[PDB]
Amino acid sequence: DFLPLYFGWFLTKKSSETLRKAGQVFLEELGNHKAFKKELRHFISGDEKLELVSYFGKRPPGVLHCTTKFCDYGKAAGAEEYAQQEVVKRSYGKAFKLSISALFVTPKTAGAQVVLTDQELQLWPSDLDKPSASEGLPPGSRAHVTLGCAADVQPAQTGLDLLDILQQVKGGSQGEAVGELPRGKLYSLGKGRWMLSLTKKMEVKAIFTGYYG
Ligand SMILES: Nc1ncnc2c1ncn2[C@@H]1O[C@H](COP(=O)(O)O)[C@@H](O)[C@H]1OP(=O)(O)O
Repeated sequence: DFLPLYFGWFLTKKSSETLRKAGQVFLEELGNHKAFKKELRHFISGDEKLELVSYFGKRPPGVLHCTTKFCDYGKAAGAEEYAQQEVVKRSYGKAFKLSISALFVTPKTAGAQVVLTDQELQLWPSDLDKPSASEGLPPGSRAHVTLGCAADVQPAQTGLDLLDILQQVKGGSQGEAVGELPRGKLYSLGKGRWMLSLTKKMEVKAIFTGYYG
């Protein structure tokens, strides 16, 4: 039995649509915000204003998801080990609620930050080789829903972008709200990194299962 392309929490139609809409609204608001317009030179090398919805042109089609373990049908290291865990097998097909704490944007990716519960964290892989960007941060910090990518950006970048943002927030808690959007306060972590910290945690319903391409 070969494995999925990856395991993860696949948002329901309703949840996906709601989160997708919130993301689109955020990109729109952020692109119209003066704090962002002034900092456009740290975001692109090209010279007006930038519609971020077109900037993040590569978007997931259909239902949004929060990936746990990328398996590539068993070719990814640790894939077999992850899939054979009892909690994975037991949780397969089960419904969960994911807590979205923030939306974020970088020159590469737009996404939503997922804060996993302890129960859900048991489904988070503990692999042998880690990205060093996760050092000193709690397990599962990388948890995210990808909303969009710049044209030449590759997958798994959104997870990396998020960790880079979070290891800015831990060291400095960096920003007083440069703006106050209606869903929360807006942070500018420099270098084209933006974060909307939601006053209000968004809850999305999802199913833990495997995607097979
Ligand atoms: N090396 C990888 N490591 C972790 N996740 C990956 C990797 N490659 C692809 N993915 C993740 O699997 C999902 C589908 O990827 P793909 O479209 O290439 O098949 C995406 O959520 C992507 O994460 P991400 O959302 O951060 O890009």
